[PDB]
Amino acid sequence: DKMPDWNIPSLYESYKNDFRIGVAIPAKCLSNDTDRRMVLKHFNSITAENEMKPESLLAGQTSTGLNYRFSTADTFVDFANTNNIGIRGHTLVWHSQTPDWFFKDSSGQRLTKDALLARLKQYIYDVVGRYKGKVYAWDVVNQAIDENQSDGYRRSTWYEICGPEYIEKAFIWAHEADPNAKLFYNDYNTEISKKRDFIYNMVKNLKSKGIPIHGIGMQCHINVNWPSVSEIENSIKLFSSIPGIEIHITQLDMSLYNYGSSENYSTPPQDLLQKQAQKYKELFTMLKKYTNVVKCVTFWGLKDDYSWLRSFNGKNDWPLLLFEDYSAKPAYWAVIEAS
Ligand SMILES: O[C@@H]1[C@@H](O)[C@H](O[C@@H]2CO[C@@H](O[C@@H]3CO[C@@H](O[C@@H]4CO[C@@H](O[C@@H]5CO[C@@H](O[C@@H]6CO[C@@H](O[C@@H]7CO[C@@H](O)[C@H](O)[C@H]7O)[C@H](O)[C@H]6O)[C@H](O)[C@H]5O)[C@H](O)[C@H]4O)[C@H](O)[C@H]3O)[C@H](O)[C@H]2O)OC[C@H]1O
Ligand SMILES: O=S(=O)(O)CCN1CCN(CCS(=O)(=O)O)CC1
Repeated sequence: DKMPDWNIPSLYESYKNDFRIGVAIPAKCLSNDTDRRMVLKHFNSITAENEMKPESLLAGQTSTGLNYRFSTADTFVDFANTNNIGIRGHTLVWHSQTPDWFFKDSSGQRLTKDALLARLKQYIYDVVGRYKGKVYAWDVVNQAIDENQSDGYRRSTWYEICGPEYIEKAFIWAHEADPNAKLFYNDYNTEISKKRDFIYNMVKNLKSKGIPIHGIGMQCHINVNWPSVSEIENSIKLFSSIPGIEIHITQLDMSLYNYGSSENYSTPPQDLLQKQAQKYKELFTMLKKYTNVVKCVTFWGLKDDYSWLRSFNGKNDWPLLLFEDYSAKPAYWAVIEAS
């Protein structure tokens, strides 16, 4: 049965002078009394796990433009605002979780570059405009870099139609729609050096020519074995060298498995839970040295059975700070210790 402990130290309170501590949650958590109380106990930022992505906000199109469905997303923003916490908007532009009809006209034909850029402006103006003043940070563009490409750009439909200018224009238009939102470029695998370098140069070049980008989001979807905390620190050191860029750790989780491993556990091995705890302690000890630039650290889920990694890899995993029964893990105590 459920074993939440309402009296153990609050995560965000323990880091209140360092950075916000956030959590990604799906809509079901907003209507579950235990989930809601746990979110508000420990976190001073939330991200909608899926409900603010393009496929969630888009309802359809006609020959005059886009139709939207905002009711569920409104609940997330209202929940954050009424409870005096931040909400990170995730995410305006992404090759995933956007319907393919978004790249087509009302007769099924692929949009031209000019027509797609006009649609991008409409989408950003409508979505960012609706939530103007209420969303402190947006992931404006998610995962636009692919280090396997010689020029570093992911060959998504966005890129195939627009070339790389869709990225800078997304930031320009989001900043017009809400000039006080902090605008982030968000990505994973920042500890692959070639990818780090593409991300660094892209953001630095945008910034140096006056594009309104304010931050880099390091997703930090990691595991107990890789990458090292030192390599995460190397990413922070390089990205923080760009003037006017802050850093959010946006989607932190730590699988118990090596990547591509066929290990599959029914219950979490204690040795791996301890390795996880040690690494989370090391990670937060390092992040605390960089509070001049790291302003928010969000975990990609509330508790282990809610983790996207279970569906992603088709097996049980224990990547977060709370067990399935809401009780604290070794990792939780390690994060408190590091504070
Ligand atoms: O049915 C749907 C349902 O699908 C949907 O589900 C939601 C989907 O969105 C979820 O939210 C998103 C999750 O995170 C971001 O997107 C993903 C980020 O992760 C990408 O995958 C990453 C791939 O790289 C892995 O790292 C590897 C580690 O190993 C490295 O190699 C080392 C090298 O050194 C050696 O020594 C080591 O042995 C060796 O292992 C590799 O180089 C490196 O690649 C990462 O671990 C892994 O994370 C993934 O492709 C992205 O998609 C998004 O931003 C975020 O939105 C959401 O949570 C789900 O709920 O929900 C609705 C249903 O209707
Ligand atoms: O000790 S370690 O070697 O691990 C990292 C030391 N390093 C020195 C510079 N600061 C920022 C100074 S400031 O932004 O507050 O002025 C971040 C961390």
